Amino acid sequence: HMSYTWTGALITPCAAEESKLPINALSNSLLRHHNMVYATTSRSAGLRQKKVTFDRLQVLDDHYRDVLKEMKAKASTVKAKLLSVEEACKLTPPHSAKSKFGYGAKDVRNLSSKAVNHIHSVWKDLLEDTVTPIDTTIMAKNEVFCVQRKPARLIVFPDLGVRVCEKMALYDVVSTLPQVVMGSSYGFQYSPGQRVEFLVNTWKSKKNPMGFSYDTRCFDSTVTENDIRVEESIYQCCDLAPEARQAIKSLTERLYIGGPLTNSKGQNCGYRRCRASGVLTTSCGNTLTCYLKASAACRAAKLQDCTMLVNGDDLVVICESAGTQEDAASLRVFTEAMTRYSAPPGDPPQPEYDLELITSCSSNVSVAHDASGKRVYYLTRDPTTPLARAAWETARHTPVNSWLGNIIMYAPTLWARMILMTHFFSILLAQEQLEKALDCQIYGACYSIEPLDLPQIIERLHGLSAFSLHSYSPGEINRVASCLRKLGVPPLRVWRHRARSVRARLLSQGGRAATCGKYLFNWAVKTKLKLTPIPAASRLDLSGWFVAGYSGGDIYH
Ligand SMILES: COc1c(/C=C/c2ccc(NS(C)(=O)=O)cc2)cc(-c2ccn[nH]c2=O)cc1C(C)(C)C
Repeated sequence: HMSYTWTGALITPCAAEESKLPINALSNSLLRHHNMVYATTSRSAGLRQKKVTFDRLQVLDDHYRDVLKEMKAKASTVKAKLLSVEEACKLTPPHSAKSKFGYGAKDVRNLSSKAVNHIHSVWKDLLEDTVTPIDTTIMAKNEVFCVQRKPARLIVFPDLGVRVCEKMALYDVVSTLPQVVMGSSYGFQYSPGQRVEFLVNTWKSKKNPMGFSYDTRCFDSTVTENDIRVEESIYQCCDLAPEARQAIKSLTERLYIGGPLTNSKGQNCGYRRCRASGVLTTSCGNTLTCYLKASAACRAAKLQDCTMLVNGDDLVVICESAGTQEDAASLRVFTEAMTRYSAPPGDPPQPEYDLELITSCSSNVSVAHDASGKRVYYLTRDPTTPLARAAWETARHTPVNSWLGNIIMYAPTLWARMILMTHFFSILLAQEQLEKALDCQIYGACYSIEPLDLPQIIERLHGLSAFSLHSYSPGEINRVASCLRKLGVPPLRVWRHRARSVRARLLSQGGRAATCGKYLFNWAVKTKLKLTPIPAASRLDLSGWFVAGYSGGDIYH
């Protein structure tokens, strides 16, 4: 029951890859320890192949089937619709990988006759054949990190015509089913502010709270044929059109269960028998499976009043403590049950008794004060990876601007406000690119955002307090300051000095640029302005934001 079989053919790149941090005239103003930053390339794909390849054994008990029966009962209340070809076409990212059949993502988006005719033939083939394995491309992802080197992660995706078909059959399912099945435990329905609120309320709801995060080692490869057929049985509980039931059965049998792996040069690399990382159902499938195995493992471990918070393969559990030593034994039983379900741990879970010490989705809860001095909980993270990625993005244009996603999602943080905002607004001002729409990702979905709209977006997600937070925790300040020395980033005092200049430069431009100066950099001046709601913020169409997760799902809004 191997996750993969391999032929020995290499996982090949599509273009020239860089691993060393590119340097330009702006690099040193952000980060001096250049050797600390690197990008993963296809060159390390061979090491990843070794890591993701293993036998999976599954032992399914009554706790597993009990939880699954409960999930199916909630899934049976979902009604889902088929998207038209045109609706699914418009969800395609403009720079999505081109089809092998003579058309690209722009042809799909423009509803070109050639693209639409091929998509209709792919749809007809899904309905008429529910057996033939569908071809997939295997590629090494190019992602940036700080040292202490990770081998490249792999992406496995079917052809563009198939991806549009996945959307038609399952977009509405993967968008609506997880919240119905898991209720408040589904993490992707929350903005960062709502996530904090859920975590704090859950922690407060326990007499003696204990919490842990569970890290499954190589989650996609732990996903078995059983798991994928179980996911399909959940999707089939929905009230669906008969053509959608047939397409979902066909996509499960031909694509989701497994299939051949083809490199960028057209060679057969091998065969997958686990979760594909680049399909529409990756996020929803991972969330349902992680929640199912974890809920059953919570029952097997006799964990008391377990509240789960699940986002794909990321899991946080908050429960009632039975004292430190019993909690430690309980987590070892939880881990044993997860292992039997084919979800073994990477790092062993650690019980926590301070909400701020739990790391989930690479983040933790922290506290600052608003302008009235009131304590305000917000989400932050170690800024090492956002800063290494910001350094790369300082010298190279990339398809996804992590700096923009990080300013949006981490706007209340000390590090996103003082460093990311200051640095990228300085660069954009100098290039007169404040109005240029840039691509970023939020919960795996692609968005095209104009940096000039950042004050309005931040206000809608985090509220006006994101522009007034101060008196950050000693722990948070020290982690940020430690990260800056480690990477050779100028200290916060330099950033405050630079921000006064950036703020003045933005105010000089007037209009939307002045609003950026006013709201984003009010922290930098001694004579603070009283910030009031932005009228443009109410007009923002933030629908489609914080509904579901779409990592690897080829979704654009
Ligand atoms: C839910 O946690 C997040 C997440 C979580 C993302 C996430 C988590 C798990 C997975 N797993 S999978 C492959 O199986 O779908 C996939 C994506 C992402 C961001 C984020 C940061 C910057 N730019 N874009 C973003 O989406 C911020 C937060 C916080 C702030 C709410 C903690």
